Amino acid sequence: ARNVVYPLYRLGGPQLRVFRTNFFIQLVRPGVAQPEDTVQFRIPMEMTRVDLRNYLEGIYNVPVAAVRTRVQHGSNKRRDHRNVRIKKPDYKVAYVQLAHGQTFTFPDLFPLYSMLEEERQQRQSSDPRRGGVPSWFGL
Amino acid sequence: LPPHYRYGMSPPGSVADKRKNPPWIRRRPVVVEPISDEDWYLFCGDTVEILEGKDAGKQGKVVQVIRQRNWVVVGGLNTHYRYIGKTMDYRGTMIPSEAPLLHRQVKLVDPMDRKPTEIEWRFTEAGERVRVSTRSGRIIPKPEWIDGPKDTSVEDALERTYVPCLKTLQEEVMEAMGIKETRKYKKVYWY
Amino acid sequence: ADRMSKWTSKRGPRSFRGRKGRGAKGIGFLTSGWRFVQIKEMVPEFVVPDLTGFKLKPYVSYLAPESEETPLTAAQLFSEAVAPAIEKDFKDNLEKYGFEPTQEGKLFQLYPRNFLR
Amino acid sequence: ARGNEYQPSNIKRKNKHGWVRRLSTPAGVQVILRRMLKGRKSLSH
Amino acid sequence: GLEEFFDDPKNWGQEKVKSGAAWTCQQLRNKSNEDLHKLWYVLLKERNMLLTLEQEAKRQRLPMPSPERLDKVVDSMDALDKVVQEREDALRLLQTGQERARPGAWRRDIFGRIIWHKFKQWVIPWHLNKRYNRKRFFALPYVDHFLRLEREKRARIKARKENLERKKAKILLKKF
Amino acid sequence: FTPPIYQPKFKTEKEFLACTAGIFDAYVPPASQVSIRRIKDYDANFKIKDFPEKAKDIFIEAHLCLNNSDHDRLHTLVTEHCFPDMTWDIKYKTVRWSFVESLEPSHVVQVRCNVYGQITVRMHTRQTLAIYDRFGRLMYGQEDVPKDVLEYVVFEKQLPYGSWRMHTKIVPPWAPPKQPILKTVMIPGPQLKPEEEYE
Amino acid sequence: IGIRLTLPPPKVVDRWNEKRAMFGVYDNIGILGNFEKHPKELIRGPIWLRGWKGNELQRCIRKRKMVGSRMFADDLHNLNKRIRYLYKHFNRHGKFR
RNA sequence: CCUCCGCAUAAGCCUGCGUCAGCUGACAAUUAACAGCCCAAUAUCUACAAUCAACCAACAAGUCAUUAUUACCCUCACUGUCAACCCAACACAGGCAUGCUCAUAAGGAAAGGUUAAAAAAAGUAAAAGGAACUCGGCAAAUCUUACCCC
RNA sequence: GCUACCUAAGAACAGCUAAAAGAGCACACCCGUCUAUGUAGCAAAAUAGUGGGAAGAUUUAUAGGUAGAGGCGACAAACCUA
RNA sequence: GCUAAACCUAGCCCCAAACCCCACCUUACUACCAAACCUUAGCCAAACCAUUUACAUAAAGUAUAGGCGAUAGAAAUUGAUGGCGCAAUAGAUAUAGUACCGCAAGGGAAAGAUGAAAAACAAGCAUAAUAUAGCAAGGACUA
Ligand SMILES: Nc1nc2c(ncn2[C@@H]2O[C@H](COP(=O)(O)OP(=O)(O)OP(=O)(O)O)[C@@H](O)[C@H]2O)c(=O)[nH]1
Ligand SMILES: [Mg+2]
Ligand SMILES: [Mg+2]
Ligand SMILES: [Mg+2]
Ligand SMILES: [Mg+2]
Ligand SMILES: [Mg+2]
Ligand SMILES: [Mg+2]
Ligand SMILES: [Mg+2]
Ligand SMILES: [Mg+2]
Ligand SMILES: [Mg+2]
Ligand SMILES: [Mg+2]
Ligand SMILES: [Mg+2]
Ligand SMILES: [Mg+2]
Ligand SMILES: [Mg+2]
Ligand SMILES: [Mg+2]
Ligand SMILES: [Mg+2]
Ligand SMILES: [Mg+2]
Ligand SMILES: [Mg+2]
Ligand SMILES: [Mg+2]
Repeated sequence: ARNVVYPLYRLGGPQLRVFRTNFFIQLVRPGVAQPEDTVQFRIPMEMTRVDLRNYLEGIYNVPVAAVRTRVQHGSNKRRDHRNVRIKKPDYKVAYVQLAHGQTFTFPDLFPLYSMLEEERQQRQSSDPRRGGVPSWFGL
Repeated sequence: LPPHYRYGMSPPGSVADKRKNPPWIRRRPVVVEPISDEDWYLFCGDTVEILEGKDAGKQGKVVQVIRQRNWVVVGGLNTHYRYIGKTMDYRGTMIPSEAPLLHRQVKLVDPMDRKPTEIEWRFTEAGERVRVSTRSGRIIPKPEWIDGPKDTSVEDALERTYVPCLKTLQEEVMEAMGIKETRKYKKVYWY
Repeated sequence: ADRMSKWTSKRGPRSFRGRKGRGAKGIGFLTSGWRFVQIKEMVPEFVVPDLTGFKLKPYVSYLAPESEETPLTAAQLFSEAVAPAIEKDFKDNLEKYGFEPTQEGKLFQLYPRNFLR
Repeated sequence: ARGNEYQPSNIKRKNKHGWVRRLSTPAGVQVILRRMLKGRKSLSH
Repeated sequence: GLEEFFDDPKNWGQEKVKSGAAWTCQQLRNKSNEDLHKLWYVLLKERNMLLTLEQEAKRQRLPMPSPERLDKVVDSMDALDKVVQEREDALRLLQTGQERARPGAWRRDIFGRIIWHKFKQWVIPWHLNKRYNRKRFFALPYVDHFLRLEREKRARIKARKENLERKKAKILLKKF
Repeated sequence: FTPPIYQPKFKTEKEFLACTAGIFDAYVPPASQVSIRRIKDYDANFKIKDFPEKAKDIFIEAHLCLNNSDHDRLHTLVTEHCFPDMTWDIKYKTVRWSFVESLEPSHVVQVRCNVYGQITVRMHTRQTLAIYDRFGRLMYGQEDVPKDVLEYVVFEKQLPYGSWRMHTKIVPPWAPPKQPILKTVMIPGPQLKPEEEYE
Repeated sequence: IGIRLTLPPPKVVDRWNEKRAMFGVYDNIGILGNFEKHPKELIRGPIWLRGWKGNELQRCIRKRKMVGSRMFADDLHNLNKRIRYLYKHFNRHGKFR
């Protein structure tokens, strides 16, 4: 969970449990060639790799073998009309290596006008012989 | 939206609207009389009569209502003509485009008299709020699915499974799922 | 020299970059030799229910009737949960009806709240 | 020979013009108060 | 499985995906805590799938198929969270009379401003907490001048706004 | 010594429907009572025996409007599908179109039919043209000598306040070639690139 | 080029709006009302110059005296500076003596 | 043809020559073992440099250690990881710590094209003479004595 | 964050000669004697050559300290963000 | 005919009335370890400067103070519905305390103009370089 105060744990205390998870993640096509067992996710910044492992293992029942994380810096170079820097949000990227020899590949997602088209068909482009003379007149 | 944004015919978030009103424009604000929400009497679908300009007297149907500028668009009325699809070579095609009309320039029409009428927001015991024509009486009426795989059935959505109890969702779910926790939360200091 | 850009862990020298985090909640502590000891109880445990047989869906059919919003209140909850028992026992020590004098002793204390979400 | 008097180092930057140091003394608190009154986006360096 | 991060294969490439309506707060209020708990994860999985769709659409430079369902899912999750928060608030008020889940106090910071300082969890008492003791929750007399200056700045802003509004109203009356 | 003064940087980092698409059923020049009823039931007042006179009047008045570039009236006199054909190629050039007595009475040919009317009228009239340039120099047709024109004019109507306006002129493949142009023209051959060779 | 190329929008002045029509009424309230009210009491404006006139220095002194305590901090600082400067100007500068 | 360099770390900056389509917008990317981020107390310990540490040599006397009890089963979290880069208003002949490469396996291009006027800068060569120049052997070339003032 | 000085804990000093050197020749490095160029310049003090030191009172990275009727100063009235 | 020119409202000025989720003092915006109160000075005037020098009405610029001089200065007593404002070099610095500049305190900008609907004449030059001689013009002249 994010944007919530974690109940402070003291030795011998109860297990910390989150019932309504606040984290929402994205599965993103890698920008570079990746091993067949690796899945790339975009994650909330406050989520740990342990949290991601538990999240995937519980909500999705995905057997996770390893998790690595890196914070990708968002560009702060673009400037608006007022010359004020526009910050692309920094995000977190997690690489999850599946277990039990399981393999994953990003699926191949994404595999009046009639009058306009018919008038374009009926354009009747002016012939060179007409020499710019309007051809509408029947004479 | 940016302050003093000039509402136009295009919706306030379309490509055309962004093109016409980029963030840096500072055009003079348009003066519009302050018609209260409880005094607005033109609605989408109302049959209206044009009082001024070309096609004055003709009665049409309101197609759009840009309330922020006291505008009503009468379908196929108050029309100029513009070219759509005009490319470098093709001249394009002529299309009739409606222009906005002010509520002062437009008046509602009696449902049966088919004549312009002045209107009042008179309360009625049955129709708590409804329009009433003044010059000839009568109330002008206000004009106006298959479940998918991820859509709940109506009966399921309306099933009242809630049992008012003094248990938090956390402990209720713990009881439901059988999670057993014996450790007692040690006290902490708040400040 | 950049005063406006947000201060993150990517900016300072090695010590600053190591020390500053990204808001991720801690999981354990550090012992001698910089060995990190991870406490299992500090790791949030996702209490995921069994969704098998669940009839609800992320969306609701538009055919559902419209209703008036009535935000739940303490008075409404008391009427719907405690009032029946109170009436039935009065017609014939509030802990019997549900009231607890103190939240201490409960795993889920209502105030100060000691549970996630 | 001159001009490059600024040899950046975040440690010195924060230890010389940081929020903690500005609040460390009453004068720096007034510095921050002046910046807030003026409406500065960056109160401390 | 990871297939739950993507819509049904039949819907891949569809220009439009037919969707229901977002859950309403009143509709959710009739559901049990267990039902809301399960619906939370149902909506979470749907939200993850829709966010994946949005990101892949951006990657492919193609319009997202039916983006409105993402807003519907977000609204449904917000409504469920609001219902749960309402139930928790009612129970907390009944059992303790506290309107706020997190302890806090009205305090005057070092700058003389009145703030609602939210308490934090500590293992040691405050009188022993060194860093907390370093923090200052009082304003010395030199801050009164700046407090007055800020008050006068606020008053000037308010007066300017009110005068502008009245002048605009007069201009409108003249025009009509 | 006096330090140099820098000016502000910004000073130097400034930087700069009521129509149809064509013809529903093309009439091929050398049983429409269903469409006649389909228009009667929606109009409540119409006379096929009298329509040709109104059609001829509208045709002549629209061409006279072309004479003066009265686009305001042309808009109501011709359909939007026809207006660009009426007025596009004639921009920036004066036209002296005139009408002279017809040769045979105009009569309807056939009629067909959210809902749009359609009437085909055959006219064999006599007309005159004199199309000039931007500079007022004749480039098409004698202004005095008239010519015989055979036309198949198709009107369309909107079915609430719409009227009958010229929609399209059907030119049969067997129609005689129009009047020859006055100025000689050239039709360039393929502008070949170096590698290309003429074929 | 410091001249506008179009006539400015016509300025219509209603000489018979209530304010102009009733302007000056009760200016003789004193002499025509048994002197119960002095005409200067009809003056509506700043409290420190109601029925009183003076040069800028006197006006500033009166403003400080009468509403100085209620002035904003920087406005009062500016008024004190203005009073000091006007004193210096009127008491040390000028053609005559 | 040049190689001042170059490759990394540090510091600094913060996406700043990756892809796509029109410098701009979008898309992608830096994955911890390397580094940072440490230590339960209470007392108690510790004279004998380094210098290949061995002769020897010292002086300026020097960078490295535990014990005795009591506590103590959860182990791999978080953050940096890109670049043609930073400080000099600049694609600035300047400044910029360290390890290797001691001239490179790495990195680069002094000439936009033409002509070959004066004047100007840098360089090479010079008949005979060899300081006659000049304030002064400044500069250049050679590899040169002896003496004064401070 | 420059510079004057200092504090903590670091780093650099090829090769040759002499032996233990505030020694000699001479790299890196530091400095800036003289000349020429430049003088709105590559540079708000630089470039090329030449030159002084280059195991020491040396040079230098990091953090900290001394603040203006003050600091610091191998006193040049030097330096303390051109 | 190019550069360009213009515009009217964004707002502002003076008054009156009225009193106005989470994170963050550690290297701020980082979940979680054994102490405040203390005379203002100076410029400036005295033609220097040294004592000294201002910070409702009426009494009254009076009594008084004062290198008795520049100047300072009471009290008793008296009773107390808006714009002959600005209109983009103006009016707030303000489109903004932003951009930008400085290590920091701090300094601190510029500018916009169509329409009911966009879902419709400065300078400088060019047209058109130039003719002996001259503060460039004046008297003139057919020129
Ligand atoms: N002199 C002046 N009169 C003002 C000012 N602002 C408002 N008014 C006057 O206030 C009166 C009442 O204003 P309205 O808007 O009619 O009424 P209202 O809102 O009840 O007025 P307020 O209580 O003053 O806010 C009018 O006569 C205004 O001219 C101002 O700044 N100066
Ligand atoms: Mg990492
Ligand atoms: Mg330095
Ligand atoms: Mg080159
Ligand atoms: Mg050249
Ligand atoms: Mg010779
Ligand atoms: Mg000799
Ligand atoms: Mg001589
Ligand atoms: Mg001589
Ligand atoms: Mg020499
Ligand atoms: Mg050596
Ligand atoms: Mg030596
Ligand atoms: Mg020294
Ligand atoms: Mg001396
Ligand atoms: Mg001297
Ligand atoms: Mg200086
Ligand atoms: Mg004096
Ligand atoms: Mg301005
Ligand atoms: Mg001109």
